[PDB]
Amino acid sequence: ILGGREAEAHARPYMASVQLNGAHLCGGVLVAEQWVLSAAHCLEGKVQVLLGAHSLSQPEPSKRLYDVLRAVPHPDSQPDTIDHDLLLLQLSEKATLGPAVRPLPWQRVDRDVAPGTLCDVAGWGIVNHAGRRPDSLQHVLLPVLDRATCNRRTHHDGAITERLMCAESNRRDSCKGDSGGPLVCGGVLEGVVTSGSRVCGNRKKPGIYTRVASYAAWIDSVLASAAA
Ligand SMILES: NCc1cccc(-c2cccc(C(=O)N[C@H]3CCCc4ccccc43)c2)c1
Repeated sequence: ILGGREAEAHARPYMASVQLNGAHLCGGVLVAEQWVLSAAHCLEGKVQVLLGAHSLSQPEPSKRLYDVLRAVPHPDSQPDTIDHDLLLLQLSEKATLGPAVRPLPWQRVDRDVAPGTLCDVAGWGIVNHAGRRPDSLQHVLLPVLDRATCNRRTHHDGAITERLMCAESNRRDSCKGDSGGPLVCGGVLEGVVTSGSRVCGNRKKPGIYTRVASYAAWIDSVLASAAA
């Protein structure tokens, strides 16, 4: 997260660190007891999910590391597009829920968030252009950018479909290692960070977030199959 501030420890109990070979790779969102939503591109080694965390390194009573039983990318995702960039991770077991570990309700009403609304995006991604990595979770409030603006040639040139939303990227933004994490509006998950342009913090290249409401059937069906 660029231009943000330290999160309150454990105040966003859905926040997950998706880890590869023991190192923070991408954010994720706990969406049910045994499932974390993240971004497919992140998994383009040993994948694990750290729940209950604030600091990546320091001892905390709620911190618990989970192995991943199955990684389920969206079936229409592809390495060369930004579309359908969602990933469902099934934990080795049901997470131990508590004040610090709780799923986040996600939006099922398929309607755009009003442009200009500030939504909250959190992560352990880089915090400056030098690539410095934070030990503790950061977050930032970003304004939703209207799709008609975001699709202009100078910005994302038509790539913002109805299943995507944009937020302003003027200095404040999501960045490397934030993909997969949440864009939360009014307390409900609206977006999942995707990497868009690799450029962060440049107003000319807004942040892109996958709209969860567009993917309700997929999430419901993956979870229902596993529950059979
Ligand atoms: N849209 C934003 C965003 C959101 C999620 C993931 C990323 C993302 C994912 C993978 C790598 C990179 C990357 O290395 N960016 C570098 C180089 C370009 C210019 C630039 C400017 C500022 C800071 C970093 C960088 C970024 C970017």
